[PDB]
Amino acid sequence: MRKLNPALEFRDFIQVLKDEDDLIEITEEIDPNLEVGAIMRKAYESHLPAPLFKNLKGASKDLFSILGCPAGLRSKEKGDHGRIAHHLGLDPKTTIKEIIDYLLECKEKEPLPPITVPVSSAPCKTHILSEEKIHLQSLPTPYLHVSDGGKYLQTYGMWILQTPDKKWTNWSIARGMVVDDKHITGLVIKPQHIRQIADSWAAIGKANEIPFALCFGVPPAAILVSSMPIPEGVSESDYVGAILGESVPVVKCETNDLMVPATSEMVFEGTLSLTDTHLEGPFGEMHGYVFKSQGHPCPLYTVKAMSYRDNAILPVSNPGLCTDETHTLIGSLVATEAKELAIESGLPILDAFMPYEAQALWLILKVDLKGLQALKTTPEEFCKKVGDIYFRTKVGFIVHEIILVADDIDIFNFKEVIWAYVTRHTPVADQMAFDDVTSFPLAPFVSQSSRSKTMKGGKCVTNCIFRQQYERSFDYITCNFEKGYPKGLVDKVNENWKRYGYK
Amino acid sequence: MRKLNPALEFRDFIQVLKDEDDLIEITEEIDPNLEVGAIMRKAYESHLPAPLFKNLKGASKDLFSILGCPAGLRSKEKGDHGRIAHHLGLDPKTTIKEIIDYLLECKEKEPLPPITVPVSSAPCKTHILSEEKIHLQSLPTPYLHVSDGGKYLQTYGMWILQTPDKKWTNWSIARGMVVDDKHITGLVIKPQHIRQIADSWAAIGKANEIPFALCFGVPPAAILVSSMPIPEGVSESDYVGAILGESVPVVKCETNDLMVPATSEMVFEGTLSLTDTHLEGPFGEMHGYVFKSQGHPCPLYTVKAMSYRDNAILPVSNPGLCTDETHTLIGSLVATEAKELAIESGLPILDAFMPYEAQALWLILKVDLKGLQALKTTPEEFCKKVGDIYFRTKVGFIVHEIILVADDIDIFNFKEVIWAYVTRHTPVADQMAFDDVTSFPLAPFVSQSSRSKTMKGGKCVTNCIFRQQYERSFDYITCNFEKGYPKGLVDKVNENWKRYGYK
Ligand SMILES: Cc1cc2c3c(c1C)C(C)(C)CC=[N+]3c1c([nH]c(=O)[nH]c1=O)N2C[C@H](O)[C@H](O)[C@H](O)COP(=O)(O)O
Ligand SMILES: Cc1cc2c3c(c1C)C(C)(C)CC=[N+]3c1c([nH]c(=O)[nH]c1=O)N2C[C@H](O)[C@H](O)[C@H](O)COP(=O)(O)O
Ligand SMILES: [K+]
Ligand SMILES: [K+]
Ligand SMILES: [Mn+2]
Ligand SMILES: [Mn+2]
Ligand code: NA
Repeated sequence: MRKLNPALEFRDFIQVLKDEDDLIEITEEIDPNLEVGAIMRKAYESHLPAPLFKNLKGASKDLFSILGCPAGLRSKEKGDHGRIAHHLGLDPKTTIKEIIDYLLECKEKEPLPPITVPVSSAPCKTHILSEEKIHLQSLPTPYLHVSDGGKYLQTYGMWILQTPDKKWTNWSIARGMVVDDKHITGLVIKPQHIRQIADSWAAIGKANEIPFALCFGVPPAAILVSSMPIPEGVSESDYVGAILGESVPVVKCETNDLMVPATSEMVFEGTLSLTDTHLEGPFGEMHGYVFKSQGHPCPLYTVKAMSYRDNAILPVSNPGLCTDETHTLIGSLVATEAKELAIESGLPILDAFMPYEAQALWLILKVDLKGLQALKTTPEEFCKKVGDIYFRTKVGFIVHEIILVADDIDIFNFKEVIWAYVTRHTPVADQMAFDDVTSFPLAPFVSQSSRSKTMKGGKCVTNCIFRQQYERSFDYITCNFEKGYPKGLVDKVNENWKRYGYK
Repeated sequence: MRKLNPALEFRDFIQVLKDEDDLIEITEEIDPNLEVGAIMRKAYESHLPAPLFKNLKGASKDLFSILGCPAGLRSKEKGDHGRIAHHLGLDPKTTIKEIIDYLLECKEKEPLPPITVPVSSAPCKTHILSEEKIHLQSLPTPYLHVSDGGKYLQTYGMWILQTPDKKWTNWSIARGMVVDDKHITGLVIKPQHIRQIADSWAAIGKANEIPFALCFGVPPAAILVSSMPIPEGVSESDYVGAILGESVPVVKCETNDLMVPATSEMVFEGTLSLTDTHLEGPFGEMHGYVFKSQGHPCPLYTVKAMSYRDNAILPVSNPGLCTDETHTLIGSLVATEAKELAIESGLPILDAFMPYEAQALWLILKVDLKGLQALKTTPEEFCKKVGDIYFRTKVGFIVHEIILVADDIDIFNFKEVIWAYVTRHTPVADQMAFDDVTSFPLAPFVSQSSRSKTMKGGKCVTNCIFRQQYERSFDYITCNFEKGYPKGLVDKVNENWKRYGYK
C-alpha cells in the first residue's frame, strides 16, 4: 500500500481507518431518510467503528457515499482519539492533551499558503456541472433526526468566503440544509467569521451577491481547522499548511475566483444573499435536542456550479448526545484557543478542556497551584478575573460554566472532573454568576427560557479549588487504587492479581 | 448442599457469591497494613469479585479472615447490584430501582421483632472471652488508607444501643478505630440515632456508662437496614424481620441485656462514654479523601467482653472514590427514604436516586410532570417546597444538592442525569441556596472551609425542569439512538448490525 497521509488526503484517512479496523463499509442499501442518522448515533454512542455507506437509496454511482462519524471516539486499545489524531497526521494513540499542544505549537510554525495545481491534476474537477445541471433535490442527502426542518447536506464540509479586499479567506463549518433544487440555507450568525465576512460584502453594497464555495471531503487537517476559532483576519488555509508541513493544493472555482482544495470529493459554488432568506432548521444539535418547529429565517445560498470526484464520498456529522464531532472538535478546539488565551493573558493555567459529557457547555481549567499562590489572591477575585477574560470573547461564546480545579486533576478524564466538581465546590456559594455577558443562544436552558429574548447572562465561574490551595501546599490522599497507595504496593498488587485468583 | 438464605445468614451470602464466581478466596499471606485496602480499592474500581482474605499476617485460626467489598458493584451479566440484592434475598439481577421499591413494600408488611434462640447452638457464642482476655491490638485489624488516624476495625458491623426506657433498640453503622487493647473510638454525631440514644443516657446521668454491642457478620439484611435512616423510635430489628419474613434469631450479651444476632461472626460488648474522648480519624471517607492530621475528639467505647464463631470473618468497607458501600448503601438507602418522604409529604416524585459518580452528595428526584402541572406552581415555589422538606430533616443530612428532573430521565443512568443537569439548568439562576440548614460535616467543601465552624448552609435545589414543563406538554426530540428514532427503525438497525459488518 502507498504511504498514507491522512491529514492531507481524505481518502488516505478513510484507508487508515480501514487499516485500524475502525471503518465498516456498509454495502447493503441504506435509506438517507433517518436510517443513516440512526446507524451513526448507535456507532457514536458505543464508540464503534465509523460507518461508510456505500449504497444509499437514491444515489448515482458517483453521488454519493456517506462517511459517518469522522471524528467520533473509538476503543481505548487503538487510541480513543485516533480519528482526531489522524486529521492532524499524528500517531493514533496521541492523547487529547498532545493533540491540543500540537495545534498550539503549529501557531508558531511558518504559515504555508495554498499552492495552485493544474486542473488536470485535481480530482475535484473530474466531473463539472454547469448551472442547468444542478439538481440538489436529486442528491441522497440525509434526513438526520426526527423533526429536523430539512435534509442537511452540510454538516462536515467547509464554507469558503473571502473579504472583498481579498486579504482574508475564511474556512469554516456551519450547518446547511437543502431548500430546493438550486438553494441551501444555513446558519450565518454573529460572532462567526462567515457572517463577519458576509457583513463586509454588505458594507459595500453587495449583500445579495457574496461568492462562496462549499467543499466536502477536503484534507482532513482543513476540516478540523474549519471548526477552530482562530483569530479574525487569519486565513485558515495558511495555518492548515503549517500543520501539514506543506501548502494545501488548490484549484480555482469554475464560477468565481475562490480556490478550493484539489482533492475535495465535491465542490459547490455560487453566491450567498443576506437579503433573500428562508426558514431554516430546526436541527438536532450539540446539546442533544431537536426543539420542534423552532426554525427561523437564514440567508440563502444559490448553487451555480458543482464539481466532483468519481465515486464521491460526503462526510456527515449527526449531532446529539455526547459524543460526536460537536464535542470532539467544537469543544476541544474552543479548549485549544482557551489555553492560548490563558497564555496571552498570563493566567496560571496548565490545560483546558470541554468534557464531552457536559455537551460542550463546561470549560475546565487546570490551575497551576504554585502560580496561583504567587498571585496571593482569593477565590472571589480570581473567579472574577477568569470570567472577565473569557466570557466577552468569541472563544468563550459557547461556554456557560468555567470550572477551576487544581493541578492534581486529570481534566481529560471525566471520572476525575465530576469527582472534583461535586466534592470541591460549595453549591451556589462557590459559583460566580456573570449576568451581563452574551448568552449562547443554542444552550437549551437559554433557548427554552425568557433569556432567549434578552440574550444576556446565565454563565458562571465555579471555584473547585480548596481555599488552602490559594495559599500553600495542601497534601491529602486521593482514596482510589492508583493514587491512594505507594507505587511499590500498587505494582505488587498488580503483579499478584492473577495469583490471588482474579480471572 | 443446603438451600441458601443469604439475607438471613452471612455465610450463605458468602456461599452464594462463590456460586456466582463473585468471590475470590485469597489463600496467600496478605498484610492488613495497606495491602487489604489496596486490593479492595482495585476490586471496587473495576467492579471485580469481592476478595476474601483467608490468610492475614498476624491472624489466629479464628481471628480473623476479612471479606472486602460486601456491597460493591460487579459485572452487568451477573446483575451489577447483585451483592446488594443478596442482602435482601432478591434475584441477583434485580435493578436498584426494584431494590428500593422492594424496601418500600416491606414498610407495609407486619414487623417481626426478634426471637430469642438457645445459646447452645448460637454460633456467635462458640468462643467467649472475659474482660482480662480482650486484646484488641492483637487482632489483624486493617490499616485501610495511607494517613488514616488508626486501624479501623468497625467499617461494616452494627452498633446496638437501646434507650434507657428499653422502648427503642437502634442498629446502625458508624466507623470505629482501635485506640488500645481495650478501647475503640468513632463517630457519634448528630443527627444520627447512635448519638440521639447516647444523649438520652447522658440526660439521666449515665453519659459515661452507656451499654453497647458491636456485631460483625450479622445477617446481611440487618447490616443493610443498619445503614438505612428509618424513622426515629423504630427498632431496625423489627423491619429486618419484615424483610426476612421471619424474626431475627438473637441471643443475650454476656455482660448486658442487649440482644445480638445469633449467627454473628464476632460480638464485642461494653460501655460507651460520651465524656471520655480520644483523637479519632482521619479516615478515608465516602467523598474520596484522607485529610491528613485532621483527626478530632470522639467518644470512647470500652470493650469488656467478646464472643465469636470458629474461623470468624470480619466484613470490611474501604471507602473512597466511587463506587463502594458508602455510595451503594448510604446513597441508595437515603434515596429510599427520600422517596418515602415524598409520598408522605405529597410531592409528585416518581423515583429518587443518589448517583455514585456524585459521591452520595447529589439526590436526583424524578418528577411526574402531570402531577407537577396539577400543582399550578412555579420553579421558585416548588424548589422552596422541596428543599424545606428534605434539607430540614435527618434524611437530607448527607445531601448537598437536590436536582429536579422531568420524567423522561432515567435517574438510575448517570449518562442521562449529567445530560439533564448541564442542559436543563441555568447556572446559579436555577439554583436555590439553603443557607440556614445543617451542613454535612464530612463534605470536603464544608470541612476544608470556614463553614466547618458554622456547620450551616451550602446546600442547593437545582431546577432542571424546563419552565414549560411546569405548565403543559412539551414534546422535543432527544438526539440519541434509542430515544431519537422510531422504535421500528431502532429495532431494524439492531437486527441488521451484524450483517452491516459490525464485529
Ligand atoms: C464541527 C462542527 C462545527 C460547527 C457545526 C457542526 C459541526 C460538525 C455542525 C454542522 C454538525 C453543527 C453545526 N455547526 C455549526 C458551527 N458554527 C456555526 O456557526 N454554525 C453551525 O451550524 N460549528 C462550529 C464552527 O465551525 C466553529 O465555531 C468555527 O470556529 C467557526 O469558524 P470561524 O471561527 O472562522 O467563524
Ligand atoms: C454503609 C456505611 C454507612 C455509614 C458508614 C460506613 C458505611 C460502610 C463507613 C463505616 C465505611 C464509613 C462511616 N460510616 C458512618 C455512617 N454514619 C455515621 O454516623 N458515622 C459513620 O462513620 N454511615 C451511615 C449510617 O449508617 C447511616 O446514616 C444510618 O442511617 C445511621 O442509622 P440511624 O439512622 O439509625 O442513625
Ligand atoms: K475556522
Ligand atoms: K439504621
Ligand atoms: Mn476564521
Ligand atoms: Mn435508627
Ligand atoms: Na463515475
